[PDB]
Amino acid sequence: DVFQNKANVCWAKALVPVLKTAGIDMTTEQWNTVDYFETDKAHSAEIVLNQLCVRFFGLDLDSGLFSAPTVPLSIRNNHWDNSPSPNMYGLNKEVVRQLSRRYPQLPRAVATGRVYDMNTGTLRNYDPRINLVPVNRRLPHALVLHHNEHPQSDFSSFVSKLKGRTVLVVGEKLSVPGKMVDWLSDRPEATFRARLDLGIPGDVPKYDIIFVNVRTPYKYHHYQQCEDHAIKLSMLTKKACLHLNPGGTCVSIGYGYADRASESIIGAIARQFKFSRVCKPKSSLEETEVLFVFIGYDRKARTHNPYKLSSTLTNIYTGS
Repeated sequence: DVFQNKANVCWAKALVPVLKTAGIDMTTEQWNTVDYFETDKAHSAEIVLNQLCVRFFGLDLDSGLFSAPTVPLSIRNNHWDNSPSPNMYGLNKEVVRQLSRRYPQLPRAVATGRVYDMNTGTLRNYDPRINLVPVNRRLPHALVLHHNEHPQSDFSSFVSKLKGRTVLVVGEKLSVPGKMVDWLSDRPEATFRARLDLGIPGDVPKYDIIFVNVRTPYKYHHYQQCEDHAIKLSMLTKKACLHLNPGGTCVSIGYGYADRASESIIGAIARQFKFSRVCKPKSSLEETEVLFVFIGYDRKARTHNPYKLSSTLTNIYTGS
C-alpha cells in the first residue's frame, strides 16, 4: 500500500488515474519527494500535477500535455476525488504528437512513465533533480544565482513599523512591539489553534495587519521552493484577505512566482489592494526569500500589472 500511514493525501490518491494516462506509477519513495506527501498535509492535486509534469516531462501544464479531459480532479467536502466535474485532466496525445518533432523520445516517455531529460533527450527513472524548470515557461522574473542555509529571518522590526493597531501573525510566533497581536498556528499556546494546511479558520476575526510568517524549505531549486510555497499563498495569504478590516494590510513570506500557480495567486491577491510591492529587508537572509506587501484592502474593481512586482523581484534577485 503506497499510501500507508497517511491521513491527508486524498490529492495524491486522486492523481493516480491522471498520472496513469502518461504511464506513471509512483512508488512510496517517489511520492516522498513531494513535501506534503512526506509530511502528510492537505494539498492541491492541480499544483502537484503541475509539479510532477515538470519533473517527469520538463514541461508545465501550460504546454497542454495533460489537457485531455480524461479524468476529473474534483473537491467534495474539502477532499480531492475523481467524481464527475468539468475539471478534467489526462495525457493529450495530439499535444504529444506536436511536441515530438522537438522532443523525439517524449512519446516513449509518456507511454512508459519515464522521465524525459530535457538536457539530453533521453529517458530516465524518476528523480526530482533532472528537470528543475519547465522549458515552455517564460519565467516572469530572474531566479537567484545561489542559495545558502541561513537562520530564520526575524521580521519583528518590519511588522512593528507597519501602520495598524491589530495584528494577526500566522505560522511561527512573532513578537510585535507596540501592537496588539493574535497568533494563528498549530501549537497549543496559539490564540487560534488549527492545522494551517486547512487554511485560515472562518471563525478567525478581522485585523488591521495579517502577517503570514510561514516558510517553505529549499531542496532542489528556486522554482521548486516557489511551487512548494504556492499552496500556502492560496490557503493562508489569499484567505487572509477575508479577515482584513477595510484598508488593512497583508504581508506574506514568499519566493516570487517562478511557477504558474504562484503567479496566478499573487495576481488575484494584488487586485484586492490599493498598493502592492515586494520588499527584502536587511533581516531577510535566505537568498530566495522576499516579503509580498499588500496595503489598503478593498473590493474596488481594478487591474494589476504583474510587470511591476516582476521588475522588483528581478531587481532583488540580481542585486539590481
